[PDB]
Amino acid sequence: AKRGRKKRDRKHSKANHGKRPNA
Amino acid sequence: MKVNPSVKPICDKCRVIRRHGRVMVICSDPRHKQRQG
Amino acid sequence: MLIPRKVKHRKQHHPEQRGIASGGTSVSFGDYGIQALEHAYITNRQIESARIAINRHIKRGGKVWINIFPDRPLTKKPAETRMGSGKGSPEWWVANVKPGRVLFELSYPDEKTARDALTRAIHKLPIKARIVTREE
Amino acid sequence: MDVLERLDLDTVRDLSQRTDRLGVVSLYFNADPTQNLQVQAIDLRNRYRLLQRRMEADGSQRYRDVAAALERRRPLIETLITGVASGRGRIMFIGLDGDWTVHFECMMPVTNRVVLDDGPFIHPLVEVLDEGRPAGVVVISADDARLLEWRLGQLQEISRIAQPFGQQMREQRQAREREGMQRFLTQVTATATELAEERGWERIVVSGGQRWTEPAKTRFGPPLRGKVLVDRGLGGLDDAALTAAVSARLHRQHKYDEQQLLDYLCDAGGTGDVALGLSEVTAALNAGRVDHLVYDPAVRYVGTVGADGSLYADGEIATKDSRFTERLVDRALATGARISPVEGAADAVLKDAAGVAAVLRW
Amino acid sequence: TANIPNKLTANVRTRTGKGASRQARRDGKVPAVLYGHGTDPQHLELNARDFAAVLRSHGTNAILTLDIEGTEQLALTKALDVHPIRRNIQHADLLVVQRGEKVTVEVTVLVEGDATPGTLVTQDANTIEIEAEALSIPEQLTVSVEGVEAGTQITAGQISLPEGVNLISDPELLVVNVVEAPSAEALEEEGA
Amino acid sequence: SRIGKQPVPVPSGVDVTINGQNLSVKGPKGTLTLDVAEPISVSRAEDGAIVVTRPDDERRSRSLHGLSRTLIANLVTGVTEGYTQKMEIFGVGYRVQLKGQNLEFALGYSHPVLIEAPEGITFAVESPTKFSVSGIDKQKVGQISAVIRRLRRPDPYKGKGVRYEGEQIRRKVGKT
Amino acid sequence: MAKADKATAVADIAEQFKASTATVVTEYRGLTVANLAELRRALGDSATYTVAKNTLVKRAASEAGIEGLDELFAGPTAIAFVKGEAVDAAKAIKKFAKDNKALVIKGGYMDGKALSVADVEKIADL
Amino acid sequence: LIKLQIQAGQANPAPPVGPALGQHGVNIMEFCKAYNAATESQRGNVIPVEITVYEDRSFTFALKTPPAAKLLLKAAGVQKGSGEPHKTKVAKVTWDQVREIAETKKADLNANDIDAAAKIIAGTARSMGITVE
RNA sequence: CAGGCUGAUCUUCCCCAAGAGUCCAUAUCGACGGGAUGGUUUGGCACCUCGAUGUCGGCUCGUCGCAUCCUGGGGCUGGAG
RNA sequence: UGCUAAGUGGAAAAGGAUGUGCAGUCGCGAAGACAACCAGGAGGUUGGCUUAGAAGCAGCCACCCUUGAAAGAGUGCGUAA
Repeated sequence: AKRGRKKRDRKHSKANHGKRPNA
Repeated sequence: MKVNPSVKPICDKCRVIRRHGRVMVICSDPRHKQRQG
Repeated sequence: MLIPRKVKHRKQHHPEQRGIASGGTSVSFGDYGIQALEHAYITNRQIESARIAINRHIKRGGKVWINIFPDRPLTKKPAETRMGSGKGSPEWWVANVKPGRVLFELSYPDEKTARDALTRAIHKLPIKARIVTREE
Repeated sequence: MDVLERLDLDTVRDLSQRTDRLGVVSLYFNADPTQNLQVQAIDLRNRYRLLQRRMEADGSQRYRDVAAALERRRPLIETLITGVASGRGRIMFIGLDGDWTVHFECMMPVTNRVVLDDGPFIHPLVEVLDEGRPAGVVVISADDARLLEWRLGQLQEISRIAQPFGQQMREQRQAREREGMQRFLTQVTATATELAEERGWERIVVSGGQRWTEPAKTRFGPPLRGKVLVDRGLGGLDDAALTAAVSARLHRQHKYDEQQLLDYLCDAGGTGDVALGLSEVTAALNAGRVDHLVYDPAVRYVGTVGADGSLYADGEIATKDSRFTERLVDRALATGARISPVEGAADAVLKDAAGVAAVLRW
Repeated sequence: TANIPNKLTANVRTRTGKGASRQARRDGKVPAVLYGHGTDPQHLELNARDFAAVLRSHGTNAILTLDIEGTEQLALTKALDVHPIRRNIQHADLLVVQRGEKVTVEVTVLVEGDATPGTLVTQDANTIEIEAEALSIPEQLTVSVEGVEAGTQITAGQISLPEGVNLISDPELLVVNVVEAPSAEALEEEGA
Repeated sequence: SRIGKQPVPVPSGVDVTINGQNLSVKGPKGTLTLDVAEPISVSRAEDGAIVVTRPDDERRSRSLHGLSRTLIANLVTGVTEGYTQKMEIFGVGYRVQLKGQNLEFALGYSHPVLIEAPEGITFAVESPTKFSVSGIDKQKVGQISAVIRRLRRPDPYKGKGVRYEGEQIRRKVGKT
Repeated sequence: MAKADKATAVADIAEQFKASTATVVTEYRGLTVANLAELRRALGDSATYTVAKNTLVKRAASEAGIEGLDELFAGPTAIAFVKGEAVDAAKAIKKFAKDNKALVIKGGYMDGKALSVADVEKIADL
Repeated sequence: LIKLQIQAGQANPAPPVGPALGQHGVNIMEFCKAYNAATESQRGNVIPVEITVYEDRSFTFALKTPPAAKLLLKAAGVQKGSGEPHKTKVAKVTWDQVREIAETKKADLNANDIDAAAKIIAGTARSMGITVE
C-alpha cells in the first residue's frame, strides 16, 4: 500500500495545513 | 550468532555494547553472542 | 473466562474512547497495580492470559485482583457476505479502558518478584501501562 | 470384585505392590476365536491341575493350606473362561487367603499362563502394554472429517466435523473450493494437535485420499510431523476393516521402531554408553543406572537374589529362581527406567548379549 | 506531639479562572484557597517545588504558616487535586486553624512486623479518622503483626493512639486481615 | 580521566623530540613517531616526563585524552624494552622450522604454509613446537601474531593448532 | 557500617585497650579460619585476638597515650590484647609463628613505649 | 578428601563404599577392614568417615561423631523428621536431652561453653520440626 | 475478466516466555496473549471501460524482485569423522 | 543563543538498547566510597522431606546457632550424586 500511504501522508505539508481532498 | 530485534544479557557475564551502529551482546559463552537486526 | 450472566440488550453501539478515567485510578485492594496509559478494548481472553502470567511467576503465595469486567459485547457478521441485512451476532466481550485506569493488583511479600510478575502481564495487553504502588 | 480400565505403568506398579497372606495366582487366558477356544480352555484347566498337584506333592503345613486355598477358589477360573466383556485376552489376579480379585480384558492377544507367586505376575502385562500404545486416526474427505482413537486394539470415535467453508466460471469455483479445503485442513489439524496433547497420542494415522493426504501430513507441526503415518484407503471402510488396517499399520511402525532401537544398541555397545549381557545389566540395575532396559521376552533368564534384594546373575556370589525376568522388570519399574521388551532381540542382533541390554544414565 | 509549623510564602491572586490557573501552573505555582472560620475565602498562589517538599516529609496533613503579603496565618492542608496521569498538584484547599482547636483528620496506618510464615497479610482500610489538636496531629500510625497466627481481624479500635487523640470512625473497621497464604490451587480458581 | 592525567616517565637513554603536535622518540633499539589529536596538547615537564592535557571536559576531549597518553607510554616502552610474544603448538605431527627469515608450518595440510616476516619484526624458534615473535612496535607485533594464531580453525575436542603461551582454550567432548 | 556503626566500633577498641595490661600487633594475611581457630584457642586462656580497620583503630589509639604506634597500622593488622601475664602470650605466638610462617609480629606496646620486634621477643625468654 | 557416611553395623556394602573410593585408585577392601575394626565399638550409630589419602594412596582415615540430625531423631523416638516444619512438629525434646548431644559433639563443634553448644544443636532441631523444651 | 482503494481471510516476520528437549526456556521446537510487512488466496466497495478493455490451459519469446533450490563466504550446534 | 551525526531533516508498530543535552529526587564517600590487585569466604551439616540419586545450587518446608573481620540454610558455572 505504498501508493495509498504516500498520497494520504502528503497532506501534512505546510501549504495544505493538514487536509487534502480524498484525504 | 542470534539476529533478533531484541538482544538481552542471557547470563551474568554478558555485556551489551555498540559497534558500528548495531547493539551487540558479547559473552565468553559462544551461544550467548547475539546482535540486533 | 469472564462472562456476564445476562444483559438486557445484547447488541449495542461501540463504547466511546474519549477522555481519561474518572474513577478507579488508585490502588485500593493490593500493594502493586497496573495503570493504563492508552485507550483500548480489553477482551476477556487477554485478561485470562494476563492473570495466568501473574499466577505462574509468583507460584504459591499472594493474591490477585482484577478491577475491570468484560461487560460490553461486540458483534461480528458472518464471513464472506455483502453489506446489509441486519446486524451481526455478538462474539466477544470487551472492557472499555481509558488512560489512568488501574487494571490489576497484587499482594506479595517481596518487591522484585512482584514487579517482575506484573511486567509479564503488561506484555499480554494491547496497550502501554506502568506499575504503580499504594504510596504517594 | 472389580474390573480395571485404562491400564498404564503407574497402575501396574501400584498393582504389583499388593500382597496376600497365602499367595496370589495369576491367570492369563487366550480367548482368540481364530484358535479353537475349547482347546485353550482345556489347556488352562490342565495348567491349573499341574499347579495344584505340585502343591499337593510336597507334604507341609504351608503346602496343605495352599492346596486347600487353591481347591476353594476353583470356580473363578470357569468364570474367567466366560469373562465379562468381549475381549481377546483376559487376565485375572486372585488372592488366596483374602477374598479380592482383579479382572482385566483387552483386544491384544496373550498366551495361557497360570502362575502362583507372592504377588501378581506382571511381565506379560508389561509386554501387552508395550504392544498396545495409543494412537490417533484422522480421516478427511471433501465434506467431513472423523477423529478417532486407537488403544489396545480397539477403535473408538471422538469427533465428526463438517465442512464450514462449503458454499460464474468453473475455474473460479474450483479456486474457491481449493481455498475452502485448505482452511478445512488447517482447522482439522489444529483440533487433532489439541487432542494429541490432551490424550497423550504417540502416532497419528492421517488419510485424505489420492489428493489431500500429503497436505494434511505437512500441516502438522514439527513436534508431530515426525510421527504421522500416511495411508490413503481409510475412507469408506467400516469399523472392522478400519480397525484391522490401523492395527496393521501401527504394528509395522512398532516393529520398525524396535529394529531401529536394536541397531542403536548394537552400534553403541562398546563405548560404555550402554551395557550388554545379563551380568552388566544386573550390576547397572543394582545401582539404578538403567535408563532404558531392553530384553527378549521369549528367553527364560535364570538368576539369584540376595538378602538385600540385590539381583545377581549366574556365577555371581542367595536364592536362585528361574523367573528372573520378573525381578528384572520389577527393579526397572522401581528405579524409574523404561521397559521395552523387543520380541526377537536375542535372535540375530544381540545374540552374543542374550538379548538383554541397558542404556546407562552415566 | 508538637509540630513546628512550616513557613510558606503566599501571594494573593489578581486574576482567577481556567486561563489564569493554567498560566500559573506553567510558572511553577499552585492555586490555593484559604477558608475556615475566617468566613471569607482568600485566593492564593504557592510555590510548586516548595509545597511538594513540605508534603513529601511531613505528610499530607501538614500544618502550615502562610505569609500572605506580610500577615502570618496558621493553616492546615485539607485536600489536594492530583492529576491521574501527570501526577501533579492542581489545587490545594487550606483550612484556617488556631492553637487549642480540635480537627477531624484521616491519618495513614502502617503494618510492620513479620507474622507466621504460612500467612498472607492483607490490609483492608488504608486510613482511619481521628480527632486531635490542630498542632498535635500524628504524622502516621503503626500496627504490629509479629507472631500473629492464622485468621485474625485487627480492628480500628485496637490501634494504639497517642494522648489527646480520639478515634472518630467506628471501632469495628477491619483494618488489617491476616489469613492463610493461598496455595497454587487456590490461585487458579480466583478470577476464572 | 584516570588514565590520561598521569605523566609518562622517560628513562635516561631516550631522546624525545616535540615538534608542535608531531612527537618523535629515539631509543637504544629504534625510533618511533606519533601524531597527537588536535584538542590535546603534549608537552614535557621539567623533570623529564611527558604530560598530556585537555582544555575542555567535552565528550570527545575526554575520549582522546586517555587514548593519547597510552600510545605515548607504549611509544617509549617499545624503544627501550621492546615487545615480544611467546607462542606454542599442540598436536602430533605439528612442527615449526625457521627457514631463512620466514617460518615453515606443518599443520596437517597437503602443503606447507609460510609466513613472510614484515619489516620491523623478527622470528625466533626454540623448539620444533615452540617459537616467538618479537619487534619494536606493539601494534605491528600483535597484528602478525593474530595471523599466525588463526592458521587452523579452533579445535575444542583435541586442541590441535597454534596458541599463546598462556592461552586457556575452551573444550568439549565428542565421544564416539 | 554507617556513621554510628563506625562510631560504635571505635569505642569498643578503645574500651578493649585500657582493660588490657599489654598488647601486641601482628599481621595475619594468608591464614585459614582453621589456622585462626588454633591460634585463638591456644591464646584463649588470657589473650584476645582481634582485627579491625587501621583508620578506625588509629582513632581508638587517640583515646590512650599510645601515640608511638601510628606507624604499625599499615598493611593487614591483627591486635592481640593480653588480659593477664606477658610471658604466656608471647610464647604461644612463637610456637605458632615457627609453624605456619604466615604470621609475623609487627611490634608491641608496653610501659608507655613501643617495643621493637626483637625486644618483644625477649619477654617470653625472660 | 571424599566425605562418606557408612553405618557402623554394615561391612563391605556395594552402594555406599563400592564406587566411592574405587574410582580414585584407593584400596576397595583395605579401607573397610581398618574401618570395621574401629567402627565395631559403636555398632549402632552411623558414623561418617573422612578418607584422607596420601601420595602413595595411603589413607589416613578419621572417624566422626554421628550427625546431630540423627542423634535428635532417636532422642525423641521418631524415625524421620517433619517435611513441613512450623506446621507439623513430629515430637518433643527436653532441654536436658539437648545438652547430652552437645556433650558427644564436644570435639566436633565450635562453641567453648556448654550453653553455646546447646544452642547449636537446638538449631538443627528447629529445621526438622522438633520442639525443644 | 482485468485495473484502483481496503486487508476481515491469506502470506512472511516479530514481542513476552508456560513448557518439551534424560539436566538445562532460547542446539532445535516454541503454547495463551500482543505488534506489524506484502498485495501471492477467498472476499468487501462499485471509481475507468457495455456506439465492445476477447475468458482457462499449452506453445514461442522473454524481462524484473529475493522472501535462495544448486554452486560461493560465515556464526551457533544436543558439530568426534 | 542552543540541539542533531542519523543525510535525521526527506514514511511506519509492539518492543530492544551504557547515543546525547537539560531539570529534579535518593543512596554511599577522605571514618577511604566505585573499579582493580593480595588474603579469608568456616563449623553443626550431606538442615528436614521427596527421590534411582538430591550433599548450597530438579522440586517442597523452614532459613536457625556458634568462632568470628566476615562468611547466604547460598549469586552463578559444573558432576549422574
